[PDB]
Amino acid sequence: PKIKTVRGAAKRFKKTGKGGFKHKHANLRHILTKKATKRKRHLRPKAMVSKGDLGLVIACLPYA
Amino acid sequence: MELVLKDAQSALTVSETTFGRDFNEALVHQVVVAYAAGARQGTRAQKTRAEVTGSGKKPWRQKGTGRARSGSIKSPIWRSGGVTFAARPQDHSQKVNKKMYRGALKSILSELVRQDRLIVVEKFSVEAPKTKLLAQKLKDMALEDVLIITGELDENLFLAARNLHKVDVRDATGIDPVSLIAFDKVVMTADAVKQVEEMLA
Amino acid sequence: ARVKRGVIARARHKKILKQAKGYYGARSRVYRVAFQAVIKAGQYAYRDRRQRKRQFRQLWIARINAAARQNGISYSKFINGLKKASVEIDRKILADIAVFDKVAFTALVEKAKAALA
Amino acid sequence: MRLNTLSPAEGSKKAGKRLGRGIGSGLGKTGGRGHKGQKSRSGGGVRRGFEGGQMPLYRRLPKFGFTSRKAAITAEIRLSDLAKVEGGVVDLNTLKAANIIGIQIEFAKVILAGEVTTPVTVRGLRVTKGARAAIEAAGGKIE
RNA sequence: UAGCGGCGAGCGAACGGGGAGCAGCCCAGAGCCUGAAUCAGUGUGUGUGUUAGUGGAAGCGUCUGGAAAGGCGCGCGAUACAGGGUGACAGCCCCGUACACAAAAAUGCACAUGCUGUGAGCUCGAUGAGUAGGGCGGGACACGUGGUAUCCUGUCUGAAUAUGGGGGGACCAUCCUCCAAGGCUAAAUACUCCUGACUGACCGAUAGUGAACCAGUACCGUGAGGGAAAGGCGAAAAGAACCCCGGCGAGGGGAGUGAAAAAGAACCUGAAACCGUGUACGUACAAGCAGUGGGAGCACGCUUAGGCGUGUGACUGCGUACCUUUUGUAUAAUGGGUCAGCGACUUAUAUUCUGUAGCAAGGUUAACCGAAUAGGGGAGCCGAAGGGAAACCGAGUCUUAACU
RNA sequence: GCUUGACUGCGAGCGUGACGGCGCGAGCAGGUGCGAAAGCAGGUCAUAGUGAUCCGGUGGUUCUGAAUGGAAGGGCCAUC
Ligand SMILES: [Mg+2]
Ligand SMILES: [Mg+2]
Ligand SMILES: [Mg+2]
Ligand SMILES: [Mg+2]
Ligand SMILES: [Mg+2]
Ligand SMILES: [Mg+2]
Ligand SMILES: [Mg+2]
Ligand SMILES: [Mg+2]
Ligand SMILES: [Mg+2]
Ligand SMILES: [Mg+2]
Ligand SMILES: [Mg+2]
Ligand SMILES: [Mg+2]
Ligand SMILES: [Mg+2]
Ligand SMILES: [Mg+2]
Ligand SMILES: [Mg+2]
Ligand SMILES: [Mg+2]
Ligand SMILES: [Mg+2]
Ligand SMILES: [Mg+2]
Ligand SMILES: [Mg+2]
Ligand SMILES: [Mg+2]
Ligand SMILES: [Mg+2]
Ligand SMILES: [Mg+2]
Ligand SMILES: [Mg+2]
Ligand SMILES: [Mg+2]
Repeated sequence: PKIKTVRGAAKRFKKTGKGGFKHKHANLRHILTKKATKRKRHLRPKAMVSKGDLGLVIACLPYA
Repeated sequence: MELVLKDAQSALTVSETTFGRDFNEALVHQVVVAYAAGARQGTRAQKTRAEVTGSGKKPWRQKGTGRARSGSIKSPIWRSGGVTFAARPQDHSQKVNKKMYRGALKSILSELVRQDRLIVVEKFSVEAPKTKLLAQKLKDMALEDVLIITGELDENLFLAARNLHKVDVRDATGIDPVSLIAFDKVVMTADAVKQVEEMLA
Repeated sequence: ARVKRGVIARARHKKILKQAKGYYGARSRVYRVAFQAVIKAGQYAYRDRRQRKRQFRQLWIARINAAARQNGISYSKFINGLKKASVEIDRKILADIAVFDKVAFTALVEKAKAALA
Repeated sequence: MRLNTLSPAEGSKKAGKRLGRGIGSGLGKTGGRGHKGQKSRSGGGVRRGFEGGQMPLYRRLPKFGFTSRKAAITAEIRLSDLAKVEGGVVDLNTLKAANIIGIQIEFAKVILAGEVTTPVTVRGLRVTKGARAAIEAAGGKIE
């Protein structure tokens, strides 16, 4: 049968032009008063998935 | 390209793309193999450990007897009942790209011309549906194993050739790769040549 | 396409049993035992192609020692003398001469003694 | 050229691994699975994304965004496609007739990809600044 | 894919598009009308099919052999060289096959007619209430109560009624679209206990059905139930008259049959484990994975020896099986009494990479149609553009009031 | 003594982690405090003082809004 997509992964990763995946940074949901503005500012933009983790992401998203 | 007619001693202008191209062995091989695969009737089956007739009773208790542990009388290790990976009916057909199929035919036809196996005639017919009549005609033309391709399938010719094992009569739309290679000689009528050109283009 | 294994299996077993002829009891009769014996035998033979060379040199040396002492010199000194006299005859040949041509062996000893002097 | 003379091209047909068929093969006994463990068992192995019990990457990271639904019915047209409409007037209907976009497409935009060398009249389609220059340079009109 | 989801494991549409097949009607009623189609049954007459059948071509000589269909040499038939049998492999020996024909009687189907139940058409009406909807509790919808439309109803309620009502995914307005609470309806679709024909890169007696054989039997169980083993003389029984030993035995030796009886019914071929008889060599003062390296003597062949060949092997160096599992096994750790047969990385569908082949900014069709591996079919799918959560912009775009 | 730089958007380049992450940072734009001025200030001598994701809550922002106009719900930013 057709491979099924891990739906949770599909809501967290988006494929880019050259084949990488972008994702949102963690640690920016709650408990924010104690965090410094510099730290929070650097977490706001989207980031790329590291080389070590690409294999896992690709397995979860066969139709990306 | 000019194909000399055997009976008329007159040339017939044909396309160089169809009758003069080089022989691609790898392409022809793939198409020939696919044709044989498409003839297979994959009708067979064996019984797995689930389909063998018998009960699901454990033959003896797990521990206590000095015997190897058993669970089913239908185990593939045991005599009578098993077949670990039992076969099921399957389809062996392969996909041949339309362009690859046509390209193979062009290679085959071109090679036949180089090997002087393609005989082109104006017309090929018998007066009556009599096998004896056809046999004599072929003997006059020094032919035995021959694939005769005609523009229009003549009923008399078809009937006269049924009992000749080494002779096959076909129409232009019926050519297939294996047949062109299998038969020693291929006889084509002028009309058939034209239809083949348009088909292959 | 079911494949029966009988013909091929028989041929393989007979091949091993043919090499086990002469062996004792089950070692020349039963395949399981014969296979182990045939493997072992080959392992010894590989080792012994090397050991054969060691044993024969040892034999030649012992014979040269005896023959030299009959002429009044030890093997160690005899070899040294031949080296100093630039004689390149090997031990296989020396042992052969010591047994078959005792006169020629005496001449070799004298040459060795002269070089040592 | 005979049925007992045809050969495949070199490299086209590789053999195939057959496990558990002796020492000489190189895949005998364990058959490439190593010794013991979950991964050596028949039907054994962990599911996709499993990293032990550590919270997996696809659950450690936050979800973001939403699906538009308007994007599904929007398409982009290259300058190369303009010459395939057969008629000289590029509309939503004509593009669909030429099998360039799709029956459900409702909005289309022409972008600077490829080149247009024929006067065309684009009607009812958004055009990028770059594409506009190219079309007008070729002698076309964007209505 | 959109969604659903301890947003975990998982579950998973629709709109729209391409095909196969297509067919619409009746009551809730009264006049004008009448049997108008049609359907059901029952006749009859046709056509065709089923259930027995009939005819059906053409060869001899010679060699080998127990036997010719084989070899060799000449002939002949073929709309028949599908298949089977015959003393070895037969187009022409036999049964068939292609092809051409046949039904007293029963029956299927298609028609044409006869009869019977039937009853069109037209005008004017009418338009399915404990129902729709609601509250409570459940269930079904891809949709787990969620912001949840829609469907069903156990319980309690309860409208409007063409000037009316339902739906368009909370809900309201507008617009569009349809008419519930009565009922019929062929085709395309699913399946095979059973009948006939044909086919197989399906099996060939531990395989294939459990069962090639008097098998759901023998046997086991109170019962439900469980459930075997077991095929082959020869072309033809020509299956061994008669004689001899023996208990008017068993068994055997002759004779005879046969191509063959060492094909004799415990019957094709007849492997291995295992058990014997005969011959050559070794062996009764010598200590252990039984071999391996050296090696005398003896026997038998060869050769005019010729340190050749084959068998045996006194004496001597070296030498603690195999598998598995382990840091590590002669291990007194596991497994195997032996032989023969069987016994474990497969198959389907998706997805990615490599090789190879075709075509190339393009590549390729699926279902389906079809004179069927051809050709048709481009519905789709992947690629040629990306950035952004998105609107959107686009060789750029996002971020920011704006970017060095 | 005077004050709010315990600023907002960014960030060359480094350090340290398997990863999720964490840390140091000149300089640039806007606005600010102190000082006559050069200048200094994006918390505290430095190194502990902490909790992913999901599911919700509150404020802002038409970015989205299942016939259409709204709305509900969702997204984005701040925060619990
Ligand atoms: Mg937030
Ligand atoms: Mg039970
Ligand atoms: Mg079986
Ligand atoms: Mg096709
Ligand atoms: Mg290895
Ligand atoms: Mg193991
Ligand atoms: Mg381990
Ligand atoms: Mg492992
Ligand atoms: Mg299309
Ligand atoms: Mg006949
Ligand atoms: Mg109604
Ligand atoms: Mg309703
Ligand atoms: Mg209700
Ligand atoms: Mg709506
Ligand atoms: Mg059986
Ligand atoms: Mg047998
Ligand atoms: Mg008797
Ligand atoms: Mg026998
Ligand atoms: Mg002893
Ligand atoms: Mg241990
Ligand atoms: Mg050891
Ligand atoms: Mg042991
Ligand atoms: Mg012991
Ligand atoms: Mg044991």
